[PDB]
Amino acid sequence: SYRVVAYYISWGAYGRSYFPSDIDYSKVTHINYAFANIKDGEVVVGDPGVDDGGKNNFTALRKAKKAHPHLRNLISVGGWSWSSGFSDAAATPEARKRFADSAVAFIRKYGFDGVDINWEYPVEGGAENMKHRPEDKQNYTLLTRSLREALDTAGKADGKYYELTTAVWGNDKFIANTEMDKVSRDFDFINVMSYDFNGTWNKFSGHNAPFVNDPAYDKPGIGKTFNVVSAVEAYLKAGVPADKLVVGVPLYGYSWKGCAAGERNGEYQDCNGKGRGTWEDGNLDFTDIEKNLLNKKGFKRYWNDTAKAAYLYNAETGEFVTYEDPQALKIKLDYIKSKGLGGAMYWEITADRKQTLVNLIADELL
Ligand SMILES: CC(=O)N[C@@H]1[C@@H](O)[C@H](O[C@@H]2O[C@H](CO)[C@@H](O)[C@H](O)[C@H]2NC(C)=O)[C@@H](CO)O[C@H]1O
Repeated sequence: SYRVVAYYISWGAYGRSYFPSDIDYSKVTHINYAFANIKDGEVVVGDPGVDDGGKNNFTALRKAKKAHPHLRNLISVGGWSWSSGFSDAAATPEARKRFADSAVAFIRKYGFDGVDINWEYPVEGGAENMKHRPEDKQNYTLLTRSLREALDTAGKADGKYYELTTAVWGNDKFIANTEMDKVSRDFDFINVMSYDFNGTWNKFSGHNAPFVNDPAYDKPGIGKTFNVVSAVEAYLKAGVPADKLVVGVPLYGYSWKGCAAGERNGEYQDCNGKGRGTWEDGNLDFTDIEKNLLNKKGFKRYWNDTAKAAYLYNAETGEFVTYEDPQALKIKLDYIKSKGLGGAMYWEITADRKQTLVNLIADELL
């Protein structure tokens, strides 16, 4: 009934040493492979060393399909760092044909069941390398159309339905910059990234995915709609049908160091930059939190009963971790069911080796 949409990261097959063979396929409905890049207006292999060569993640995904006929694997075109190719691809029917045809070619060659458009983001926002024009607002609708048509035609040729999905911003600027009411008709479902609301881009600490607005959080330029319920509600009002709205969830945490304690054990306080991380500073796998920090080694867990968010604080180093606690994830899973939504999505599956969050979502939606 409900979808469970796991992002798998290609670079999992390096240091992390977590491959598609390590996935518990019984615990999901979709795998979105992060990522395919864009080169010359064409969807291309992101990493020949682990995608279609070397560790051969694509082979391993096809082996998984055979074992689990019900499974659907999708290729996620773009991501934070590889979105700069979208503006061009979208802006002419010629370039849109070129793109959509390349995307059909990609999924037939590597045995994928469809495409996830991860464009970050139309009109404005994204990485230092990212490209925009204002016509992205309409062009996003146009590109979606070409893809829908090419996937539908190629689907009919191959005796196969090819899904089309997208990942959309938690910031409602995304909605003012697209036609979600138009483009919602062409997507099988929509992956709402209802996380990255607060991070080390801020000098002060906050929650990565608070459930509702905390008015006690008033640090400069953070919107009262930077929460999970505001974003879902903004996407229902913008025209995303409930049953197509998939709720994003993070399996990583963010950390700062040197956060003043104030009267909130570190919450919404000025800090001294990035805290400890797993694979890089200030970004923690839930596995790392669970095993090494969760009420351990000077880190204590606090609960905000306005936001419905947990955080750790180390009073000694003034380190503050925002992470997805089971207590908050359960409130989000009840919300999904009560609002009639499309299911849960999460970034990303290698970050929870014990499957503590992964099992709670599977057990609640499947
Ligand atoms: C509320 C808001 O708009 N926050 C912005 C963040 O979304 C953004 O972080 C980026 O979020 C993306 C999902 O929307 C991720 O794909 C991406 O990895 C992430 N970027 C980083 C560096 O982690 C940040 C970027 O600075 O800006 C916020 O204002």
